[PDB]
Amino acid sequence: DMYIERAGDITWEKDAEVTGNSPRLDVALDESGDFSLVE
Amino acid sequence: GETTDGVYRVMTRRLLGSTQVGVGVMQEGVFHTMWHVTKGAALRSGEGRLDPYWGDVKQDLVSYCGPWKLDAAWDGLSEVQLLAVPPGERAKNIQTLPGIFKTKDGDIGAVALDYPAGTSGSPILDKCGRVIGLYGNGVVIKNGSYVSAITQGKRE
Ligand SMILES: Nc1ccc2c(Cl)cccc2n1
Repeated sequence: DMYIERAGDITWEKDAEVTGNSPRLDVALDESGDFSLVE
Repeated sequence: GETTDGVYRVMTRRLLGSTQVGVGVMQEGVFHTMWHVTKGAALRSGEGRLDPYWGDVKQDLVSYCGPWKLDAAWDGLSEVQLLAVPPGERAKNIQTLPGIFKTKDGDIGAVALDYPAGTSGSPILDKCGRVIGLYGNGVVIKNGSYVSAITQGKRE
């Protein structure tokens, strides 16, 4: 039996750690909801 | 139990110790997570029970106590914050500019940030702190790194 515990408010935090790139990707989505790289 | 808005951890005791299987958002008395986290199972909050109300394996989305409430969208321009909630670790904002999933049915925002699968369900925010979707369903790229969709539901 799974259960939930609160972990924080939902807020924009000015001067948070700014990382990660912005890739453009060709993908397909199956009936099962799993994504896949179309190449 | 606790109905306060904000982000929650999703835990099981069915394995060794207490294990965090994913994350979710309480808003307007509705709890929003990803389907692969709960598998449409009921949840506990204090002595309270949360029963599934809506879900779709293909969207990989599921709401508890009411219909999906989160109707904010990436503008396709501005940066966003992943309010990440990792297992064992404190909530932490990570700011990024999303890439794109190109599909036959349309283009979807994507966030390239790599975190344990237990982080599935963590929300993604616009500059006004509105939830524009959920992290935890996407794809592994050439490098072996993970890239997640910005997964958003439809409100009524
Ligand atoms: N390497 C991986 C594999 C699966 C993942 C899921 Cl399901 C969610 C978030 C990150 C992930 N990273």
